[PDB]
Amino acid sequence: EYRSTVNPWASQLGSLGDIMYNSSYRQTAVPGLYSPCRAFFNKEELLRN
Amino acid sequence: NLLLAFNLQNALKVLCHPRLHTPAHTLNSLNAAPAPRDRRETYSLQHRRP
Repeated sequence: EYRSTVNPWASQLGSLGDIMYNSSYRQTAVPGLYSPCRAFFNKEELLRN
Repeated sequence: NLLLAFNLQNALKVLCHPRLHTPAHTLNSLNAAPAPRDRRETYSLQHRRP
């Protein structure tokens, strides 16, 4: 409760930790390869539940 | 078991309130006291203009 975040380069509405791993910015991405963070920043993964 | 950090920054939610910088309730509770002190002082209270 005493600080906002520890990583202000990966926890904003749009940032580095978002643009590498948002499907909303992975439009030009390949549909094949797996990444570890794709379940950590996909909004449709965290909000369908 | 997370290690939270209570510095002074959280205590500003209390210490920066005007209720801690008023003497008014303190003063009238001293005025409603049944016993004031017997050993009074008079030396450097108020400045007399010469």
